[PDB]
Parts: sequence; structure tokens; C-alpha cells
Amino acid sequence: PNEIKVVYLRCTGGEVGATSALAPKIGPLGLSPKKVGDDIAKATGDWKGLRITVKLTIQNRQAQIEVVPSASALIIKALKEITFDEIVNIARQMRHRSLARELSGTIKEILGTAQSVHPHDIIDDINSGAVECP
Amino acid sequence: YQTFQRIVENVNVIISTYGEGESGPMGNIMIDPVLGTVGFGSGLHGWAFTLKQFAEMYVAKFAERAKKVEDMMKKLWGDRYFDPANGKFSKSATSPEGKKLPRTFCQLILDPIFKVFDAIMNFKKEETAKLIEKLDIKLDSEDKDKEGKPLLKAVMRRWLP
Amino acid sequence: IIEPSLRQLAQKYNCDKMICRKCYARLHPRAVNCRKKKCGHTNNLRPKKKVK
Amino acid sequence: DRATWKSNYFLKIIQLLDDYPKCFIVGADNVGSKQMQQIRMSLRGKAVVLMGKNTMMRKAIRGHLENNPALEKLLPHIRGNVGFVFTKEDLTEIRDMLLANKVPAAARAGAIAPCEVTVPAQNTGLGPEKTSFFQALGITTKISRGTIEILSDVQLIKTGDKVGASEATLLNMLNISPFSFGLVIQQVFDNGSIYN
Amino acid sequence: MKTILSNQTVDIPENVDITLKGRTVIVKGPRGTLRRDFNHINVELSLLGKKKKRLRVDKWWGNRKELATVRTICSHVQNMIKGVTLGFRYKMRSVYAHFPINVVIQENGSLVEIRNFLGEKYIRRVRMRPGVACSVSQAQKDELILEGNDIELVSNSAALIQQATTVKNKDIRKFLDGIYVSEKGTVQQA
RNA sequence: AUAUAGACAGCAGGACGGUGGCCAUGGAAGUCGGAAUCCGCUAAGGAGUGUGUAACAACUCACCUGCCGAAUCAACUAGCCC
Ligand SMILES: [Mg+2]
Ligand SMILES: [Zn+2]
Repeated sequence: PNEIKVVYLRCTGGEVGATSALAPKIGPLGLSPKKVGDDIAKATGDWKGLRITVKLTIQNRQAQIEVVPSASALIIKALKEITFDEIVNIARQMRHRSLARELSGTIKEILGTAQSVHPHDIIDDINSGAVECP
Repeated sequence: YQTFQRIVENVNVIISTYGEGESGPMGNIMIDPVLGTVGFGSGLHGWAFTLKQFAEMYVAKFAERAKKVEDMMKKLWGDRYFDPANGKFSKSATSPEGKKLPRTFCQLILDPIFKVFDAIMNFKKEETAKLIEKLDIKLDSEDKDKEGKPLLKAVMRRWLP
Repeated sequence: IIEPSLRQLAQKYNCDKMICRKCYARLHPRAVNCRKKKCGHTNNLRPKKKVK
Repeated sequence: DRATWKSNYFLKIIQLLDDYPKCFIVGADNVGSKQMQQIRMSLRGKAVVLMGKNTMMRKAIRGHLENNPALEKLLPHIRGNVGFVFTKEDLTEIRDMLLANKVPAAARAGAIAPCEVTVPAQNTGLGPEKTSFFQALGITTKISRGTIEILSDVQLIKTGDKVGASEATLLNMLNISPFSFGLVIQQVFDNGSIYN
Repeated sequence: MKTILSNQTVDIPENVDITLKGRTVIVKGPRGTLRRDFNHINVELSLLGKKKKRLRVDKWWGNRKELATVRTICSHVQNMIKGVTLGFRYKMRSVYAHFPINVVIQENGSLVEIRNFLGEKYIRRVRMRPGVACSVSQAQKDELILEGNDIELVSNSAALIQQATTVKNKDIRKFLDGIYVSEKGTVQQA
């Protein structure tokens, strides 16, 4: 595995942080990124989203790329700054979309009340877009 | 032997983790009783020994001497097993007959020492004298009179300074 | 040094027990009421505190 | 809530057994919820799997047996942690895939191990700060290139014995393949037929 | 409330026989004879058949406290059967942190000497109950084996050994040293 | 109130995915705190009753299932006794 691997996740986002962040505390696990690694990771991780932004990174032995899983609350807080049905319909297209599913409506039922932080009348009597995604 | 291995393993892992590796200039720094960086005994009674001394005395029983003991120590210590009945070394935990074999380290270092320990603690004069003759332990006056723990200290000092 | 299974065996008799809050009696770990009259067989029990 | 749950369950069982004519009864060993999700995803494409209460199973297949005969001969055989997989495919195609998709279960503490495994003499590949478990178990390990090496073959586990916590955590950190088990077919039922 | 009748039946194996002398039960099996009287309990004991040897314990017009005694008598009789057929063996382990506990088994296993408990110079002499034999196990390095026919005698002897090695004036959650009953089982495993 | 659509108690498993859910952040990832209680797999699972890990982790509970085959559980109340 190239003698070192970067499977570990992060829970930092929004402000750059750097020294205030725990990235120097992760540092001794791999010794590769250090400050010149977490700064350049945060450079691409400034947005998508502007929140805690739990995300995974992949190491190329010199630089890191970052992929942010499509967390429901993360993406809805990124969207926020009403129904807004279409944006939550389209936000689930690029996710992992497993959710122990049996139909496409399960994911939108999940996110409709994940937005509850009332978005429950739709959950009660929804009759739209049951097979929209497939 | 297990306690000695625990301590040796602890030393090796501590230096390996908290210092430079073998690729560093100092090279292989992790200790080995087979190499001779590990010593035993007690400074309270003034007796100490390494694998080197017992390997030397066993080669003497059985340049050239240094080359013999250098690779003799590699069998003196390790997870190797010597059968007192067979009279030769073995690398297998199970004997052809089925009897469990003692390890080489215990069987031909700690076993004569435990014989002299038991003899001198239980006051077996015949055992102590015969072990002295079998190990050519040199003793002087005022030391050949005592028996017990002081004689244990004296014999350990004289046989294994 | 004590190996973990022997430590567990010792702790079964020495540490894994209940204490009555009223009369400090040492009770079996599944106790609900104290076995002693002087506290009135009370059900105010607590775990025996650990060395941790 | 409970009564409606049981009634809906009865309706589901009767409609499923009417819909699917071929079903294999399959025992569930010490299997996890992750394995349940994996089997559900890997099997929901072509067939369905059912794993609930045995009393529910016997009552559903006994009380409402009048709709089709040649079913009561399952009754003296549905015992233990067992369920029904309903399929329209055939026995070999179900059996080979279900015997192939076995997740390599680890060595959970407190679990019996009828199978036998033995650690070989090879480098661990981890840092030399985990010698405590090896020394507690009684394993001779020495430093080599900054990694822990097993210098001698030792007996790890026998058949039909309890697994200690130290052994379980050793097999957890060793990243090796321990004894494993999963959902195993007990027998079959194809329109009133019992085979292996 | 007075219950009219509370009865419980104990089956007797073929290799062991039971004789009643009033409320005194004499159980003779391959390993010996265990005799115990229950004259402190007002029950009726009867042997039922010449075929399978059932022993019935009956209590008539008993309240709750004396209904509790029927299964006590039955369990005692079952323990007697178990003792005379398979025997009772208690395995104890001596645990210590620094000072090894040296155990010496004196004549015929009837006396146990504990030497170095917590490093003190006192010698603990514990005398086993009659019919109980103590021994030092050859399978484990620190293990006592107490074997006998009477479960109460064997367990009382084990309790004496356990209570002799008691840490005093120290934190017992830290000073875990002593001899503890590791397991309870039978001899002959049959 | 539960229970042959098999209670209760014991013994044995699962107790998840999104999600190491959001705002709290220096780790709080289910449990130092503020809000809300989603969905699906279903046999069930609280985006958590507790232990605890610096934190991970590893346990436990409520929830279901297996063995077990007949009744059981809870909260009160008031007589004597303590
Ligand atoms: Mg004090
Ligand atoms: Zn009390």
C-alpha cells in the first residue's frame, strides 16, 4: 500500500484553522502532510461546504485531494444561507444512494425529515416523484 | 526465560520506536543475547555471566575458539530445544518419541545453576561437592567452610565472577 | 503481576459486588435488597467502587 | 401496534408463500446486521429472503395450509434459528452464490471455534509497540527492521474451545483470516420436496 | 393460604440405591454412602417403584415458608446422588502478584499449609472436613483439587481455604492475593 | 399489563446504513451540552438507558430472534412483624 495510507477521515471545515485545528494531531500518524499538507488540503476544502464538512482525503505522496461525502445535513446547510423540493430531489443524485434502499422514494423520505432541523406533511402524504430518479 | 524475553523485547521495541532505525548510521542497535549485549546475574552477590562464558566453557568441554563461540551463542539462546536424552540440538518442539523438549537456554544454562541452587539451599553437601567437581569451581579457605546462602554467594562469586 | 483470567477470578470475590448505602454490607452483584435487618432490608444499593 | 404488526406479518408470509413456489429453508448462525444488509442487497435483485420468528413461521404455514396441500411436512423440521429464502431460480444457482458470498467473520470474544487455524512464521508489518499481547500470550517476538517478527511456529487455537480476550484482540490486530461462518442452507423445498 | 399438597419427585439412577429410615435418607452408590436426616422438616418421603426408583417428597397443608423446603430437600437428595455416583471436585487457584503462595498438602490430604501468603512468616494450617481430600494439581502450576462425596463438606473445606488467605488492613480491590474457588464439578465426568 | 400468534426468568445471537446525523469543538463519533426523532433493512435497533475510551475503540441497556414449553409481570394499597 505504498508503505503508508490515508484512509482516515477528517471533521474540520469552514475556517482554515490550521494550527488551531487537530490536523497537526493527526500528523504523527503518517508524517507526510504536516502543515504543508493540511494547508493545501484546506485550500481546496474551504467550500463544499462551509460547515464541519466531514470528508475523506487521498494522498499522492506529495499532495492530497479531498472528496466530501454527500451528507444530508452538510449539503442542506451548504444550500442554506419554503419547500425547495427540486434542490433536495437533485442533491441525492450524486450520493452513494444505498441507505439500505428498496425504492428511490426512500432517500427523499430520509432527507425530507433530515431537513427538520414543518417538513413532515410531505412525509405524511407524498405522492410525487416516486420513480423520478430511476 | 520468559521474563528475560519480556525485558529484551521491551528494550528492543522501546529503542526501535523512540529512536532511529537500522538504516541509520548506528545500524543494528536492537540487543540480542545471541550476540552478547544481554547479561544476567546479580551485583548484590557479585556474580554475573553472559551467553559468551557458558558457550566458551561448553566449547572447551567439546581465532578458532572465537569463531566457534560466535555461532555457538546463536544456538545457546533462541527458541531452540535441546534434548538431554538425545544429546544433540533440535529445532522442533515435538520430539520423535513425543516427549516435550526443554529449550536449550534453560536446559544447558539454568539447569546446572538450579541444581547448585537447590543443593546449596537444601544443604545437600554431596550434591554441592559433586557439582563443584563437575564444574571445576575453585574455592579457597574461609570459603570452603560455610553452607547455605553465604556459600551460595561465595560459590557464585568464584565460579562466575 | 496477575494474568487477566486470574485477575477476573479474584475480582469476582473481591470487587464485583453491591454495597448497601445504609449499612455498607457487601452483597452479591445481582442483589436488589440488602440481606441485613439493621438497615431494614433496604433496596438502596450501589456498586462497589472500582480502582479505575 | 403489536397486534397490527403480527397481523401484517401473517399477511406478508401468506402472500409471499403463495407468490413464490420454491423456497430453501436456511439456518442463521452467529451473523451480523452488516451481513444481513449485504445479503439483502446481493439477493434482492433476483429473489427474496425471510428471517423472522419461528412461531410465526409455523403458525402461518399451519393455520392457512388449506389453500395448498403438500406443506405440513415442513412443520416437523422448521426448528432453530432458521428462515426461508424464496426464489424462482434453481437450486445450484442459489446454492453456489450463497455459499460463495460468505463474509470472513472475525474472532469475536466468547465464540466457539469448531474450525482450526494456526498462525505462521511471518512478519506482522505493524510497529514494535504491540509486544505486550504477544508476551502475555507467551509468544517470542524480536525486533527486526522496525517490525515484529514471529520467529517460531506456535499453537494458536484448537477445535471446540473458547476464545480468550487476548487471543481475540491478537487475531483482530493480526489482519489475518480467522474461522468464519455465515447463513447456511439447511434443506430445500420445491413444490413439496425435501433434499440437501 | 394453606396449599393442600405440594410434592416433588426425584429420579434415582440404576447404579445407586436409596433407603429411608423415617426422614433419614441413606444413599449408597459406587463411590460410597451418604447419610442425611431431614427431621427438622415435616415432610413425607416415599419410595415409589421397584422399577425406576422415584423418591417423592410431600408437604400437606403447608404455608409459603414450608413449601419452600420441598425443593430444598429434593436438591439435597440430588446432591447426595451426584456425590455417591460422580463425586464432587472443587478446583481452586492461588493468585498472587509478588509473593508466590506455597501450598503443602500434609497427611492424606487432610491438612493444608499455606506458607508465603503476602510474604508473611505466618503458616496457615487448615484442616479439611472428614471425607474431603486435598491435593496439588499436576495439570496447573497453582491449583488445589478438593475431592469428596459430600458437596457441603467439600465446599466448606474450600471456603476454609479461601477464607484463611484473607488480606487485612489493605485495599482488597488492589491486593487480590489469595486462593479462590475456580470451578466446581465432578470426578469421573460421567 | 403479557402469554400456545408461546409469556416471565435463565442461557445465546443481531442491536445497523446514510450518520464519525446538525449547532456546540481542542476529542467528543449515540452518551461534557441545545434543539428536534428521519427514512429503509426488516427480526429489531434509541441518529441512543448506562460503563468507559484523551479520543478511537470495546462493552451494556430498549428492540427483536433462538433454546426453553405454563402461566407470569408491574404499580399501588393496609394488617401483623422488622
Ligand atoms: Mg492503609
Ligand atoms: Zn444494608
